[PDB]
Amino acid sequence: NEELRNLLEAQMRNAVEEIATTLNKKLYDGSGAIADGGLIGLSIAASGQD
Amino acid sequence: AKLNLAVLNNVFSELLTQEINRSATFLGLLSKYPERKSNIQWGVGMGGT
Amino acid sequence: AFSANGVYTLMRQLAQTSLYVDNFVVGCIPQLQLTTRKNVGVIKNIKV
Amino acid sequence: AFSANGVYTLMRQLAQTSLYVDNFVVGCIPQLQLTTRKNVGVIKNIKV
Amino acid sequence: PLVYTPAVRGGANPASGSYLLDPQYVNSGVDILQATYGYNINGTANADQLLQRDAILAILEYALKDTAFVNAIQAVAAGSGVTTPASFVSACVTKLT
Amino acid sequence: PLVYTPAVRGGANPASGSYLLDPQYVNSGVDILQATYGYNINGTANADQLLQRDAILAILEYALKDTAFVNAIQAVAAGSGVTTPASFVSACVTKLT
Amino acid sequence: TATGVAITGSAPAASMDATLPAQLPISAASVQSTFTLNLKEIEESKEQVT
Repeated sequence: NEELRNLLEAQMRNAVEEIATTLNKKLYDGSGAIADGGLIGLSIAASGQD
Repeated sequence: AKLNLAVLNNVFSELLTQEINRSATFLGLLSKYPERKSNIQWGVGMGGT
Repeated sequence: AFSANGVYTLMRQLAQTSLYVDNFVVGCIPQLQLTTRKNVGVIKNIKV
Repeated sequence: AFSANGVYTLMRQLAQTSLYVDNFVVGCIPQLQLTTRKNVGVIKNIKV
Repeated sequence: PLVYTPAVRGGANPASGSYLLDPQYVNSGVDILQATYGYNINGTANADQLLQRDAILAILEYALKDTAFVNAIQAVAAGSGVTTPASFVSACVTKLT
Repeated sequence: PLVYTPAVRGGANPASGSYLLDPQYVNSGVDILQATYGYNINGTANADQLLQRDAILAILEYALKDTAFVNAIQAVAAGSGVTTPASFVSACVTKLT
Repeated sequence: TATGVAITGSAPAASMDATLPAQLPISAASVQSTFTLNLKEIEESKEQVT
């Protein structure tokens, strides 16, 4: 295969797309902790907890 | 977890080595002839006089 | 029977009974012939 | 093998033994192949 | 304790993980095997699986080539309750315990 | 008596004799084999070596994939005096008989 | 093989030739060396050593 041929360039675009899909998953489950990436998210932005 | 640990393929190369000995020396110098008959007959002469 | 190093060999691909088989054959018919065992000298068992 | 509707089949008239007989055959060699069962849905066991 | 090293000579532990098995002649005669062995694909170590992988390669580099082991696993398959070989592999575990 | 078929579905007895095994995931986790199995290359199989071939393909398909056989072969390797694994297989042949 | 049968014989048994693999692995090990020299030694060795 052509994508699996160049092993750095394949994993380069494969990690950016994992950053992108773990980030909106935290836009609904954000809690501000370091393990949650620092995002705040809609779990407490769409409810009243200060 | 390697991303091409199961897609890499095993390909040989044009390096066939002739190992068996199948020679023919003594057949190679007997001066072959095409005899299309049933049996070869010639004459052997002994003594007697 | 064609030409094979002065030895006449005959092919004749055989018959066929199933859909997927070919089942060839090849062979010749020889004879060695020595006249006049007068020029002939042999030596027997050597330590080898 | 010819290409009857894209499926390759082989003729192979067999060898004959008696005088008035022909004894033909015909056959092919298939395989189906589904990649990536992601677009696939089943509704097993309807009342019928 | 067992101190198995990978029996494939030049290349015991590879960089890729495709530890290519050497071809071996299995019936003591007539067949050939030609395996590979890809390393870690659903995890890394577990510190137990390094001992179970230490025995999978031992039963595959050496045991199937052996002529006395295969006549033993031939004898288990001729038992009075060995059909549909999920019962073959369960009637040899109880031999090994 | 064992009744057995080659486990890959549409490829039981191949024309060329190169019976390609389907890959199994062996260590219950993390590995893969992708073996093949060449048929008769040093003669034929003379009505007894079919029975050995009947059991090698069962120990290679339905046994290395299992999680209670790889744990049964683990505990033999952690035994007493089972070093230099030409004796691991000879300490396993005494259990199977 | 090549055996001898009669002229009105019956076509002797089958036999083909054979090949074998070699598989010759390379990819585990390497031969390496280090030497770890200092950055001040490369100045007091130009006016020290004859």
